[PDB]
Amino acid sequence: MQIFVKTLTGKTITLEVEPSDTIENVKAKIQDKEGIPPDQQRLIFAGKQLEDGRTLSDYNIQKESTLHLVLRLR
Amino acid sequence: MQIFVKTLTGKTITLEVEPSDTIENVKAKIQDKEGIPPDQQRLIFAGKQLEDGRTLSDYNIQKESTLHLVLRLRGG
Amino acid sequence: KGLVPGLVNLGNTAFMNSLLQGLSACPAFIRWLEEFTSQYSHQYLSLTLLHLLKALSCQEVTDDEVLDASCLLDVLRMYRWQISSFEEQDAHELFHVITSSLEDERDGSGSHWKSQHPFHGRLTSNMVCKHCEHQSPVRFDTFDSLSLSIPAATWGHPLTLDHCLHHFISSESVRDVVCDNCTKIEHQRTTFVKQLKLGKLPQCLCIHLQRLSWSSHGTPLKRHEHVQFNEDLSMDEYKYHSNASTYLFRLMAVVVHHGDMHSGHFVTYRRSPPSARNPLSTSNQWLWVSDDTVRKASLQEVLSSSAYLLFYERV
Ligand SMILES: [Zn+2]
Repeated sequence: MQIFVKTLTGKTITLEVEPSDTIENVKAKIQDKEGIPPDQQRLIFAGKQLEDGRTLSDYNIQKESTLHLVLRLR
Repeated sequence: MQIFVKTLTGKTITLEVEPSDTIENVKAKIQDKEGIPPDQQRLIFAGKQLEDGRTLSDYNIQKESTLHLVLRLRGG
Repeated sequence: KGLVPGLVNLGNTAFMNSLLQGLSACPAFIRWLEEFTSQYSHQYLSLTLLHLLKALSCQEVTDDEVLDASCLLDVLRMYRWQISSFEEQDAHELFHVITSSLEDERDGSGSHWKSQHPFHGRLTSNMVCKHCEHQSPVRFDTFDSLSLSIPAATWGHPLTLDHCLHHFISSESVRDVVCDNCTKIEHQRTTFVKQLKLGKLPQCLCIHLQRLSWSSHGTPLKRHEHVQFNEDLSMDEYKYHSNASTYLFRLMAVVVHHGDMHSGHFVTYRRSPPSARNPLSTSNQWLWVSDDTVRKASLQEVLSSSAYLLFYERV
């Protein structure tokens, strides 16, 4: 299925993912397309952060859902 | 006066308003007949989205005008 | 190639980027803009809109060009549309914000006050009292888009755009209407039959499918069902006047919403810019734009999409 990740940097990333995919796994997909460390990534859905331990289906993330990627540069 | 409002069904309803009435006044009267909170309403007339704090006069809404009600489908 | 430039999305502006791709797929709207803009030869929205509308209508000048429409949002949100900073918005609302500024802009022009933009159409409101059979004199009102309530689904049958149009122009009985004729026979209140039909058609038809409805329970409900639209659309059925000119429209762009009733994302299906060899013929290669990302699309993909705003232009 297809999902959108709205980064705040002017790029809306289109990702092909599975409901079984894990966040850590989605953050990895982001890194491959946009070269951002997964430690710096914060994935948000419906206004709440997604834990690296869960799958997309744990948050009812369906096809053509929209995530928001916030960065944590420290 | 009497104006009309085409609702989210396309069913038209009768409203009782005055020229001095504000737009939120009209929205509140639509809520009494339709139950949609005014903050979620959008009233379009003559191709113009009416603005709160304005009156039907400022838009020249004459008797038996047809207002169009739509919701707000946000996407960012 | 035949790709168009993308649009930077900074802080939840897909509602704008999506609408601009759709608007820039309308040659007539750009032609009216270029003619209208000529009277000024930076807060002239027509000018700032034309700059981005023109760039999106031609192919990308550089490799994978990503344009920035921050100028448009900052002009509108100064006074006209003071929106919260990062708040998601309805692309259809922005369309009517862009229209109201063009109309206000046209009203303040000595040379062009008579020139209507190609999205301008007219509706007819017919009424007749049922108790006294006296017909009301036909009203004429302006529309810059047609907001069609999506009707109830039929069992197994798909929902068509023509079903929506027939539901919009359908007749209906309105109760508690004041009748002058009945009043003098006090203020008698009868019930009339009312009907909307299209009096004038625009060169640029913008259809708005109300994918956001209100449930019986009193909660916002988002209609996800596929509405089946055609590449070619005939509007003779929905006109007021019997006088038979053919009214055929051809699809230029489709604005699609992805999400629930509260938030989501907007993308656009649009045609490619015409070829340089024949720049007045509509291209057949369709494009898919998600803000900055621009990719080739099949006509089948376009028509299989959950349409929200359908942009048509008369042929
Ligand atoms: Zn009567």
